[PDB]
Amino acid sequence: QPADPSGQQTSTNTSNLVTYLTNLGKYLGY
Amino acid sequence: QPADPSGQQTSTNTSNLVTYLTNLGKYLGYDITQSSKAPNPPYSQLFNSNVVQLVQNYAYNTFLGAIPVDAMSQSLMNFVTD
Amino acid sequence: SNANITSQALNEFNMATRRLFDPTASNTPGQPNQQWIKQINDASPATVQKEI
Repeated sequence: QPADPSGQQTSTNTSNLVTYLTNLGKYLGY
Repeated sequence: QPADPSGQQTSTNTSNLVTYLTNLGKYLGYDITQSSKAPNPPYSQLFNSNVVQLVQNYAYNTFLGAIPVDAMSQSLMNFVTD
Repeated sequence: SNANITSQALNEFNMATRRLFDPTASNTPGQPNQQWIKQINDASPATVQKEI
């Protein structure tokens, strides 16, 4: 069955969230 | 297939979340988009606690010793008794 | 074996002016134990808070 684009968009958004949180933690020094 | 409005609403919410996190990072003074510019490895402790600790200990010792004391007996030049 | 000679006034001087300029520090970028200002320029907020 074809995949709804919303799922892919949310997956990319959440991966970007993971990356951005790790960068924020690194910037704060942790 | 019938698109669920919940999926679209969650997609918009997550995009708003990523935008707001980027804006908060910018406001705090950092660029969050790229991990390369982030510190690697990160640092939280002091620059070098050993050298500063040595300096403070030596300063305490120098202050204790330099001050001239009445030197007539070992029990007469004491700074604190017991 | 590790005897180091220091005085009261010299220790006060090295305490007050070790964060302004350090002759023992490295003046060329890319080396450790750089000047304190340059280290602050790259330090994390927690590190500079502890330094404060």
